[PDB]
Amino acid sequence: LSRLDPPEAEVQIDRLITGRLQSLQTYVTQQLIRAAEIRASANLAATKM
Amino acid sequence: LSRLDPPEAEVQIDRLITGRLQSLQTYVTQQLIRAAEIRASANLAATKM
Amino acid sequence: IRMTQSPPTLSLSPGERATLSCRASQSVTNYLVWYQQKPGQAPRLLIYDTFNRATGIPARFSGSGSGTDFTLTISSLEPEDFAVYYCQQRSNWPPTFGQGTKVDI
Amino acid sequence: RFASVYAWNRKRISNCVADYSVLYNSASFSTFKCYGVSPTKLNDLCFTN
Amino acid sequence: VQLVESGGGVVQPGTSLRLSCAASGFSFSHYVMYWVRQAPGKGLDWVAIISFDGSSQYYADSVKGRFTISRDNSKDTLYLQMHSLRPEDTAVYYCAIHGGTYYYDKNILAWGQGTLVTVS
Repeated sequence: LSRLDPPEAEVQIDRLITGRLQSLQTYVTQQLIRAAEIRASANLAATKM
Repeated sequence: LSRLDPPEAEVQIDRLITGRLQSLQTYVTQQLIRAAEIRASANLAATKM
Repeated sequence: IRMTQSPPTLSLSPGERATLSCRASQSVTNYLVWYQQKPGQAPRLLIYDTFNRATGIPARFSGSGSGTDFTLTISSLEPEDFAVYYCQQRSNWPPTFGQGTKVDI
Repeated sequence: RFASVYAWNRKRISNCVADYSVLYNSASFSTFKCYGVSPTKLNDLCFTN
Repeated sequence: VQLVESGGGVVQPGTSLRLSCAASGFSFSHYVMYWVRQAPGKGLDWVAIISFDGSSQYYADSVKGRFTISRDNSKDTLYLQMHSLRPEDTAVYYCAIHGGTYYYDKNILAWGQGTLVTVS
């Protein structure tokens, strides 16, 4: 932003947006797969209790 | 790397890199989801034994 | 590198618009200047470098064109602006003036 | 006098206050092309060499 | 800017005449000057050029060898020095400015107002 003007700042900002979005999506998918494993464990612990 | 100069081959190599990364990461997600299902079957087999 | 002004004398009334063309023998860019010489006066310059006119020249005088073909346009001058016109280049040495175009009625 | 292009001269910059707007607005330059920076941000970004 | 020229009159075919061009206003050095003739009833055509000190003078046709243009910024004028003339270059003469030497020179152009020379 400091050493570029909007027309060419935009093309560089879009690659950062693309990379960071994909990072975040990978994090959220792997949290969803791991929470489902924790839920099976907690159901088994409820049944043992 | 044989019909393009280095400044023009970067743009064409990145298009392949992005696609191949996408495909590898799709493979790795579907394996996590298939392994979580094999895991429950083996947990049932261990209880039946 | 020789200039030329191919439209000859014209008979445009005080009104209407006039369009005057200047060529060049080879590539000259943003280096022309226009002169308007009355009968028996000093040739007063008009336009800096193909686009901006100098001080004391109104807005109805406009100068444009590029490549090797250049044009001076009078939108609606007045009831006097009839003289001879010259195009000169300052690319190299020296500045050739061309031929000249009169206007009558 | 400048130099010939086979042996181009060079000069580095040390502790300074370098103006850049006053160099640009002289309006006599055939080519003023800034590539990695915009010509309006110099007047504010420090450098290192 | 201002330009004042002097040295006109009537001569004979085979004399000389001091053609001088005085300049003020703008700085006379750092600036390329030249002359331009006009025979009465013709268009416009140039004579000779001088390049901000005498190191390089270019000339036109049929005036090479009768014309020695020189400038001198320590007295801020310009000369043609018409010498051993013809009875066919009776005309009007103007000193004008080509313009620019450095990058900071802000090119502006200006013309004189004429000097008339006649032959017998």
